[PDB]
Amino acid sequence: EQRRLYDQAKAALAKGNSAPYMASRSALRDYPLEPYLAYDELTHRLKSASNEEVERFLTEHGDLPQIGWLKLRWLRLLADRGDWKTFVNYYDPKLNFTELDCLYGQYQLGHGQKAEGYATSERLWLVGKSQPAACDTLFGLWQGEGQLTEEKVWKRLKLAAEARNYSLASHLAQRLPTLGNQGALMVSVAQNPAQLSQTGRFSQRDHATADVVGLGLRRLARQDPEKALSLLDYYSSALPFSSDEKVAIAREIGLSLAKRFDPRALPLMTQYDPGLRDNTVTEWRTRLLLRLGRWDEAYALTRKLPQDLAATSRWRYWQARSLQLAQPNSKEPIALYQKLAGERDFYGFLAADRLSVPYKLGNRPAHIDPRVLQRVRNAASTRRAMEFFNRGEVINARREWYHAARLFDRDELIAQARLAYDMQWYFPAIRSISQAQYWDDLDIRFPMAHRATLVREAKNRGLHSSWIFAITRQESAFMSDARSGVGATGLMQLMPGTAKETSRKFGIPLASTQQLIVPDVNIRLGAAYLSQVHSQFNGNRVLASAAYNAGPGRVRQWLKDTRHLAFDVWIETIPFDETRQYVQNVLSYAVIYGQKLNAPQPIVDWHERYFDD
Repeated sequence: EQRRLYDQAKAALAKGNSAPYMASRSALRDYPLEPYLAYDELTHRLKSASNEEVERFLTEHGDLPQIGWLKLRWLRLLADRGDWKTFVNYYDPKLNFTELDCLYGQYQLGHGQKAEGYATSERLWLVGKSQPAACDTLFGLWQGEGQLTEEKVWKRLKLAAEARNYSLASHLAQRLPTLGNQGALMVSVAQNPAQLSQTGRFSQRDHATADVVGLGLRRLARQDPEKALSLLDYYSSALPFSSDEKVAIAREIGLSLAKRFDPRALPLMTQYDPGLRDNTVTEWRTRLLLRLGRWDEAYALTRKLPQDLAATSRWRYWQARSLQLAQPNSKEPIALYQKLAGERDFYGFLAADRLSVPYKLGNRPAHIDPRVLQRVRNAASTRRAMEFFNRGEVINARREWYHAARLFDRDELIAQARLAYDMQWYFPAIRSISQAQYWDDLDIRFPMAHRATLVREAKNRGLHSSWIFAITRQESAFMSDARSGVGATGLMQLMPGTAKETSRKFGIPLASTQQLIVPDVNIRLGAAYLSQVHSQFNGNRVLASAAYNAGPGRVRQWLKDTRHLAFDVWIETIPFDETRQYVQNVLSYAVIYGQKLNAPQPIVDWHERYFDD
């Protein structure tokens, strides 16, 4: 039976008419999408629904992706009625609705859990953004019981200033009994911290003034770490900074100096994190030593790393490589690299390249227990996602797929990856197999859709065709209708102004921005634009890949005053975490695509291994 009661009842339900749905509830208790109509109908009359019916729906349909919205709305009703016993039976902190957390704090305050309710209030209060209305009620109760001290107003003011929510911060500032002056000063300094140059004005030796100054120096460090360091050197002896804020200031200044390759970062970072507690500071301390060519010290630092950093392929690679640079004639780096060859990521490729041994390129589909595959194809979320897919409701299908994945175990995730791959759903498949950390399936991890156009346009534009597959794999994971939050569209994630300029530059026809989700139009414009970035950086894929992600200007900035800089040092010392991983991904993917294209691609080409300013 091709039951079509569902689209009828959907039409009537949307909107107004619930009669067909109720008439079909038995005739559709097996159709997988039926809980969606039930969900809409219950939500519409939720203010009238019995506890019994709602509880029953949440009992039997707790797997719907949207069930949290139903709980939010119902729990809100339950609280508004004083149905506190039912509220706490169903309140879930893991829903991550601040509104429910605040209602729960109210429950604690009125039901003999004052100590816990105070702790809930303070945790929700110590937040730099405006909170929902129910939190205002909680804070009111908390303030009414004498807990909202000026110091707690001050703390939140600081958080609001840090988050650049100045309307909140200024409202908190107007609520300070004795500190209203310093509070206004905090807001002014947060908006323009360069005023800390007026050292004569920030001289009063109290903790409030030290808080104002510390916030300003942390802010100032983002864009002018050199000025921030000079001012720290003045203020350190003039203001009673706590030991904690001094470490925070120093670490933020040190990190920002190190990302500009300023060796003044090293003494500061060494003094304020001698025990290597801050992994970000440890890595940038090591990166900076590498940028400065201080191999001995970089090597000695890799020997002292905490376990979680020492275990990564990154610092296993740099331990071997800094040793080899510190001692070019030592045999000891060989064994170090050999531990790493065998790893299937960027640093494993680098280790193999340093040993001049072939790469590890095994394409091994996981063997799946037929019972686990059946389990996964039998799950209600999967069936719902299947039916959504066949009907074309692609966003609903994906949401089912992704929500279901949040509870699957490793074997199930692998089975889901196979099912999505066989539907030509490359990104869902890539997403699942990546969650499962099963890297040996190179068919799923590296789709070949639109191969003929990819190879042709690469050839037309003079590009290694593995590179364009790699860029596509990173940008969209081969979902040709992908669209980013800022408007980047299609296989190669083109901005519409970028696409129109490329179109005019090459004489490639582009009817509208909308055509950018047509794969061949995307690839033609994307290949052309990619070739422009490529020749702008002298055909160097490392630089051009970085520029694709961060822009040409940022890349030229990252090249200032370099000379014979090795490619692996340059990549490692890219200031943006995102761009560093982007580049390492694209280069690694191009190696894989080189094998699949029978056009071998080393991790970097001869002409890419060094480059200057």
